[PDB]
Amino acid sequence: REVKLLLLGAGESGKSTIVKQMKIIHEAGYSEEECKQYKAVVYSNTIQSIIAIIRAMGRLKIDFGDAARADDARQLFVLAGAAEEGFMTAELAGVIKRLWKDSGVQACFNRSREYQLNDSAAYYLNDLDRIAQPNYIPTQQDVLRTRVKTTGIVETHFTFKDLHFKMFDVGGQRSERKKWIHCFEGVTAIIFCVALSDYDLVLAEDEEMNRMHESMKLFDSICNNKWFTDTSIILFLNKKDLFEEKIKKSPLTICYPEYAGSNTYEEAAAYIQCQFEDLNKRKDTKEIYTHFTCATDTKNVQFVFDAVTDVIILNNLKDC
Ligand SMILES: Nc1nc2c(ncn2[C@@H]2O[C@H](COP(=O)(O)OP(=O)(O)OP(O)(O)=S)[C@@H](O)[C@H]2O)c(=O)[nH]1
Ligand SMILES: O=S([O-])[O-]
Ligand SMILES: [Mg+2]
Repeated sequence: REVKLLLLGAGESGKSTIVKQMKIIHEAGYSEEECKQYKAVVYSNTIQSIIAIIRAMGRLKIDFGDAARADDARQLFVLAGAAEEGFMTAELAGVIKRLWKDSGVQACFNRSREYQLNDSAAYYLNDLDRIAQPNYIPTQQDVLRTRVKTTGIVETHFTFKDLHFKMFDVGGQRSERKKWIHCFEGVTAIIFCVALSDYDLVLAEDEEMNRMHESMKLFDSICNNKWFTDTSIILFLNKKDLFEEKIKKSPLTICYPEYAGSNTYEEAAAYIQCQFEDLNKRKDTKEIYTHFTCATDTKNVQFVFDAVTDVIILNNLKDC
């Protein structure tokens, strides 16, 4: 019997990363050939991240910590074209490594809410020696950590607990929202993804809009749409790993000026959960199933998706 799951949520909330985890958990992972297809995506993501930080240093007027890095930044652009084609020379890796270690680059990196930077930037840039090896093959985590904006509708199938799942993934940026309705028929459950760590960020599409406010508006729209009255609504409050680190140092009042809790994970995570669950206009007749997730962590997603599946089996799959 069949289960249709629809992943919704704003840009970069983690939807496509959950799709990848289904392949890893239920279909034995990415093969060597599949992993090699992501090599140019890893190198592209790495190059674009250090270039984004270097672009921002001009905008924010941040100097390199060491003047010698000015020539490394020149060579970055001379050499960058290779990474884009799947090649990563020792020379290019050296240049990126010295840039990434510079104190002015780090000062800019630690101000990334002021610009747009991929969440996996530090992941890849801290792992340069490893990804620049001859005959590097991306790991499962390297594949999970890649970032490519979704611009169509993606359908993946897998079997789990004797059920045939069809999982649908669509893009969440504003340009792609018009396509969500093509996926609205026959949905067993929506998995609505929220990036917890987006509370102090602005939209890539619009620098005046707070990313978490955008996510709230989208959840209010979906959760309360009467077309989905008998579709289970699962809320993944995702990027809990990034949120744990950010809440130590970036005030939640950027997003919610009435927040009176401390700069700690449990209080702030519960507060955000309550802000989204409060958007439900029919609290006694519509249940939200909320999980806190780290979509790049296979063990977390495995146990959370096991729990989610058990609920769907109980609620949606009786045989009359
Ligand atoms: N550290 C960490 N990174 C995450 C988590 N979830 C997703 N990412 C990373 O964030 C980036 C965006 O995730 P992605 O899955 O692409 O978002 P999306 O919702 O599909 O985005 P879109 O297609 O609507 S633009 C990727 O680099 C992914 O690896 C998480 O929980 N923790
Ligand atoms: O999302 S708008 O283009 O209808
Ligand atoms: Mg996507």
